[PDB]
Amino acid sequence: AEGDDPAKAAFDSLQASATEYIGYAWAMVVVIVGATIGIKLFKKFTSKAS
Repeated sequence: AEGDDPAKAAFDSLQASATEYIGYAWAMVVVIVGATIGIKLFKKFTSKAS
């Protein structure tokens, strides 16, 4: 029950990492995930869960 596609979630994914305009993860994906997963795994617990 969603006017914006039944799976807007994949829309952002399948479109993100695709090929044409590759949504916009082809690069920015590793850029931010670098910062998110960066300060994340790092300040998450001194490593993974310590």
